[PDB]
This record gives sequence, structure tokens and C-alpha cells, in this order.
Amino acid sequence: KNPKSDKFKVKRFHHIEFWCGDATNVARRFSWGLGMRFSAKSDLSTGNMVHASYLLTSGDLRFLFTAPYSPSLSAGEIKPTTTASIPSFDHGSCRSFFSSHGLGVRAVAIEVEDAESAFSISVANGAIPSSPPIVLNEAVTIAEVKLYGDVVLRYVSYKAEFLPGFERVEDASSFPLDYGIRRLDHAVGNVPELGPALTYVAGFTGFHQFAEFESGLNSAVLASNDEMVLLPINEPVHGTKRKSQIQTYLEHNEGAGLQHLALMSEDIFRTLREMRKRSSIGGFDFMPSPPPTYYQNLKKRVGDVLSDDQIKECEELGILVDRDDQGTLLQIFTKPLGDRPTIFIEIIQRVGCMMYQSGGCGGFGKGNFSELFKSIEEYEKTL
Amino acid sequence: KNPKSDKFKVKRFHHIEFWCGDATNVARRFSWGLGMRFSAKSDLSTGNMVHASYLLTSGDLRFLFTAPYSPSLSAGEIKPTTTASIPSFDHGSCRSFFSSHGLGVRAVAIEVEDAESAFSISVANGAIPSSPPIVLNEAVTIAEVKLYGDVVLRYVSYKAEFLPGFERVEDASSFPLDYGIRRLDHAVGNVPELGPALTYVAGFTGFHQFAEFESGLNSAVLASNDEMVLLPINEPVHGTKRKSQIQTYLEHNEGAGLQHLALMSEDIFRTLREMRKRSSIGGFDFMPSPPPTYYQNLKKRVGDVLSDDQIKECEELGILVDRDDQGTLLQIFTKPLGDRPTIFIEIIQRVGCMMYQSGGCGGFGKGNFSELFKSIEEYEKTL
Ligand SMILES: Cc1nn(C)c(O)c1C(=O)c1ccc2nnn(Cc3ccc(F)cc3)c(=O)c2c1C
Ligand SMILES: Cc1nn(C)c(O)c1C(=O)c1ccc2nnn(Cc3ccc(F)cc3)c(=O)c2c1C
Ligand SMILES: [Co+2]
Ligand SMILES: [Co+2]
Repeated sequence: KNPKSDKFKVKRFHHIEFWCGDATNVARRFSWGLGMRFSAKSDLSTGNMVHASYLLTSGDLRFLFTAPYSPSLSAGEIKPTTTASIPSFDHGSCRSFFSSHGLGVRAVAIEVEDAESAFSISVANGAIPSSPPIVLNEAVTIAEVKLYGDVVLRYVSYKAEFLPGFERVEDASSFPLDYGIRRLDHAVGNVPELGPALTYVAGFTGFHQFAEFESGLNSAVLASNDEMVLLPINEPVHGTKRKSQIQTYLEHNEGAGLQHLALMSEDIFRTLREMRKRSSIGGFDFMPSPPPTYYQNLKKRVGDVLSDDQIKECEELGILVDRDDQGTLLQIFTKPLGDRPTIFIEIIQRVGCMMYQSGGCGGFGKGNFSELFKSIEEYEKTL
Repeated sequence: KNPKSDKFKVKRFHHIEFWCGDATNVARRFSWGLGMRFSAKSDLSTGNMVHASYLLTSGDLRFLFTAPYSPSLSAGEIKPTTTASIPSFDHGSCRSFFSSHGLGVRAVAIEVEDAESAFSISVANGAIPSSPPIVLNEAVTIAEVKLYGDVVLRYVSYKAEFLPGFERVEDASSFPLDYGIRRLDHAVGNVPELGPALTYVAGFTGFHQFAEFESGLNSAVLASNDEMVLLPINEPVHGTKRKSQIQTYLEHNEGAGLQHLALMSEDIFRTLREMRKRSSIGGFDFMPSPPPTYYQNLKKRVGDVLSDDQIKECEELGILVDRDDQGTLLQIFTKPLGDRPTIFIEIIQRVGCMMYQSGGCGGFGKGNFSELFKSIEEYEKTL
């Protein structure tokens, strides 16, 4: 059931912005680890005396990395005279965010028809304003409201590359890396209390609950009208034998924030081969693979969707598989992206629900908790 | 002339410590860009609730990357009960350093015979104490005094891998990268006033001035008894046509700090081939190469040291060449390591002064300023 209750016209995920202490080193690490190209910049070389911002792209996926310069470089400026290309940026907010949370997502940006309208309707419907609508070069409008913790939902609308004031990156500095990642599938937040978080966000967006089918969490997924913008939210389950990973996140992150980004691949096998080649040479590590009992149990569950060779290829790469009543998904999770056990990345590919592919085809893999537990004691018994 | 006036026994450079906002991403970028292996760690997985520290090695070169965790993880601790592996670490100092300077060197560490003695004699001779001597696991002693800006000179002495509380990194996570870098040759500071900086440091170390042979700077080099610990210091020259790069550093760094690290290669041609292959895929960029007039002028200056092919190989890689009355050096400079135009790296190889090779063989390349200017207008005229 999809009531299509969006209070304003939402298009697609537009970009994700990381707040960094040094944007250069994070962007270069991510570029190599994920196979994303350097595509735009806004920094001292483009006249920006306020912040350094570097944009990586792979397909339609856009990762922005931003860090503050010394405030002394821009001490003469006022907001009317700012050289910042992102007017919502604030030195104090950025430094406070990174010292509080470490490396993490500041903004989940979605493209909308009219960012000023989206902002007004959101705030009229309970959203906490973060940055009012600002029109950039009479061409693009940006506005921000609080999502959870210190994460903002950023509205972007275009009258008609990335943002005014950003320059395209020269070919010499722009190596065409590509490991197959194509777009952001969903972005997941961790909060202490799911109920009030859901009520707040569904309250100001009109996003509806996306239907699903003791793992340490309770979850729910908010979705736009065509279910292409997907925002899951988790809360911890306390008292459990194993401590909730949601609680660990909240402790090390100093509260609520973005837990993981799920990146759709057009060929998850190629993506994982390329990423795993680079894990120990600057890229990303992956969670430990499931036991072979898990892959021995895959024939009975998805043997009609994946060949034996394709299942063996999942085993080689540590890929997980789950299935809806309507589709199948392949997924795998990285280890945390930075020092703290907080944000990580999921790589995903979805099989089915063809019409284009409908959003969320196959679900989000919640069945992989019990299957993993089931594989673990089975492999212990086989030993 | 070398008076050998060291006030305590100094051995070699031991390590360089970067203070980071996220040590993981910087260490992974540097590892790939410079061909350094992950060799030790101290972090949550080793019981350290205070800071994340990752050690990269190439030959005898040791780069340490450290960032703070949330203070809440260690709020119950006191210094007697600390889980920090580096007792001088302070959350507030680290956050203040990185917000003030961005990514940069906090500590230049030298190995000494007796770190407590080195500390006492230094402070008795004018050094500003930063962290008193602390004995780690009855095995290693560490102490720190101020060097310039917020950079400390760290004394390490061993009674008898890296530091107690660090664990060696597992083979799977430790890929044996190596592009030929072997040790730290020198570490250079920028200050507003050279005179008082020299008087202070030579005052408490007994380091002597290393003899040399309008570029925007005045410089002098302090050296230990065997001239293997080399600490150059620069001040800006104001009024010049082109603005001093030393002044630009001081402005963007918010004052004095470490300007560049010079890393000796056992084969600078291999090192530069390997680094340049990776510049646009996560590694380091290099300054723009000199005009071919520079290499056309190399035959007359070093044609007795380098063959024509070896000179052509310098041209392919953008390497610079300078010569003493006693030796020749090959050198090249990276672009800044992070967002700000502050710290960069120099790769160097020295030819001559065999006895082992004596320190500073060939000088530091100060002659390359006039040669570069001379190449530039010559190439303009040839056009
Ligand atoms: C649920 C779920 N609900 N919604 C809306 C989602 O998007 C999801 C997921 O993506 C999903 C699905 C299956 C999984 N199976 N195992 N693990 C183990 C683990 C990995 C990294 C850690 F730091 C700690 C534990 C997972 O994390 C896991 C996730 C995170
Ligand atoms: C001097 C000197 N004295 N001592 C004790 C040293 O160690 C040195 C050097 O290493 C040395 C030698 C020759 C050079 N020729 N050209 N450039 C251009 C440039 C590069 C990066 C920038 F951000 C701005 C300008 C240099 O920097 C340069 C250096 C830095
Ligand atoms: Co997910
Ligand atoms: Co130098």
C-alpha cells in the first residue's frame, strides 16, 4: 500500500555531503576505494575562501567532501559578500560536527521541483529549519531542514554543472575510475527512539512507510511517492545477549546520525572484485564473510534466480542474498569508513520488479540476520 | 666546521606524527600514495579508548597518523588509568591543533640515548616543556618539548615493536607496498622570525649550523653531531614582487609549523615513476615540471655525474638537480598534502660523500631557485 502522500514533488537522491577535517585526503581515499571520478571542485583555486569542497561521481552517485579553511581567510566577509559556494556552510557548525561525530554525513540531498516550496511546506508541517532557501546565480535553489541528529535533509531544485561556483575538474586530475556503482539506493539513520523520529520525518515530508517482507534493532523505511527516495531509520533493542550495534553507533557517534549508505551497482560482482583488490592498498575493507553453510543454503532459497556458478561467485566475494515476495537482492557491507565504528557502506544489486525497476525491489535484507545465525551454528556443527 | 656541540646523545630521526581528524583515511591515502606499509596500530581494537593511531613504514621511515575518539569513551579514566598508548596525547590539544592548522605534523621524533636526560638538559637550556618524560612498560621513555608553533620535538629512548601498547598489523591488512623510500632526510619549519627560532632550538639542543654552499625566504639548517638529524628553518622575505610562499604558509597555517618532510629514496627514478602512476588515483600530485631549458642546462652542470639517459630520465619525471662542492642531489616536490597550501613532501636522493654517506651530501637545493628562474625566461625566449 502506497498512499502517495508526498507534500511536495520529490525527484531523486541528488548527493551526499561528508563533513571532513581534510576533504582532500578523504576524497582521494574514497575515489580509489569506490571507483569514483573527481568531477567538480570549489576551493581556494576557484575563489572559495571559506571551505574546500570536492565532488566525486560514479554514474548518478554524487559524493561531496567538505572541510573548513581557517576562518581568518574570510574574516572580512559577511553573508552578502560570502565566497562560499554552499551558503549553508558554517565554520563553527562544521568544526563542531566533526569533533563531535568524526567523519560522517552532514547532508542527504534530494532533488525537488521547487526547493523554496519544499522548505516552506516542510517547516509548515513540523520540520526544524536549518538553512533557509537561497537562490544561487538565479539558477539553483538550496534549503535545509533537520533530519536526525546533526544530519540535514537538503532540498535542491534547478530551473534548467553541480552547483554554481563549482568548476569541472581538469582531465589530467580526473582519472575515469569506474567499478560499476551507479546510484544511491537508500540512506539509513540511527536514532535512540524510532517512533518520534518517524513521526517527525513522515510528518514534514509526507513520506509513507515502505512495507517489509531479536537482531538488535527495530527499523522502518520512509519512502517518496515513486519509492525511489528511501530513508530507513533504526533504533536499538536493549537487554539483548549481544550488545546492539545501533547502541554502539549512538555511543561512538555521540548520538543520532547516518548509519550507512547503500550504493546500487549495475554489476555487483565486478564492483566487489574491484573493491576487494584495493582493500589493503588504500580502499575499503569488508565485513567477514559468512560460512560456506550460508552458500550451501543458497541453492534452496534462490536457486531459481542464480545459477550454481553465480552462487559460487557470491561465495568467492562474500556477497549476501535475500529475497522478497517480488524480488531478489545481492548485498555486502564494508567495515566502518573511518576511525569510529559508526558509518559504513553497503553495495547492492536488485533483481526483479521490472515494469525500469521499481524501488526497493527485494527489500533491505532483514532476512539475512536469521540466515546468518542459521549458517553460523550449522557450520559449527559441521566442523 | 662542525663543533659537535650536542648537549645529549642523539641517534636518528625516529618517526613523524600527523594529527588528523580521521587517522584511517589519511593513513590509507598516504600508504597508497607513498608506498608505505601498514605496520602497527593502537586503537579501539587494542584497548585504546582515547586515540586512534596507525603507523606506516617504508624502510626506516615511520609515519604515525593519530586522531581523537569521543572523549566520552574515556571519561572515566585519569592519567594514572589511561588507555592511551601515547601519554602525551590530549583530546583538547589535538582538536585545537587540527582546527587551527588542518592536517599537519604535530611531532618530529628523534631517538636519543636517554629521553629523560635529553628532556632535563633541554629544559635546563631553555626548552619549553610540552610533556614530561614518561616510561612506558619499563621499556621506552618518551618526552616532548616545543619546537616551533604547535610542533613538538619528541625524544624517544629504548632500553633494549614501535611503542608499548601498539600491535603489529596482520598480514592480510598489511600489503607490502614499497616504492623505494627509505628514511627521513630532513624536516623543515616555517616561522615568522628566523633569528629567535634558531637561537631557541640551537640553544636547547646544541645543534650547530650546517654550512650552505631573493627567493622569498631566509633559511638556516640545524644539525646534530653526525649531521644525520637535520632541521632547517625558514622565515619569509617581505616586499618581494612575488609573494613569499613562506608568508602564504604562515597565513593559511595560522602561524608557524612544519613546512615539508624530505624523504630519501634509494632509487628516486623508481619512486617517482610509482608515485606519478598514482597521482590521479588517490596518491600525490607533483609541482609543475621545469621547462626543457632546465634539462638542456643540466649537461653543463652535472654531465659528469649523470649520463645523458639519466638526465633524460630526470626530464621525464620532472626531477630537479643541484650540486654542492662535495655532492649532487636529485629532488622533487609534491603539491600540498591536504586542503591547505601548507605542508608538502620532498623526495630526494643524494650522490657522493662516501666514507656510509655523510649527512646533507649536496646541500638542500637552494641553487635550484636561480636555475629555475634561468630556465623559465630562457624557455620563454626560445618560444
Ligand atoms: C537490516 C536492514 N534494514 N534496512 C532498512 C536496511 O537497509 C538494512 C541493511 O542494510 C542490512 C541487511 C542485512 C545485514 N546482515 N548482517 N549485518 C552485520 C553487521 C555489518 C556492519 C556492522 F558495523 C555491524 C553488523 C548487517 O549489518 C546487515 C544490514 C545493515
Ligand atoms: C630551499 C631549501 N632550503 N632547505 C633547507 C631546503 O630543504 C630547501 C628545499 O627543500 C627546496 C629546494 C629547491 C626548491 N625549488 N623550487 N620550489 C618551488 C615551490 C614548491 C612547493 C610550494 F608550495 C611553493 C614553491 C621549492 O619549493 C624548493 C624547496 C622547498
Ligand atoms: Co541497507
Ligand atoms: Co628540502
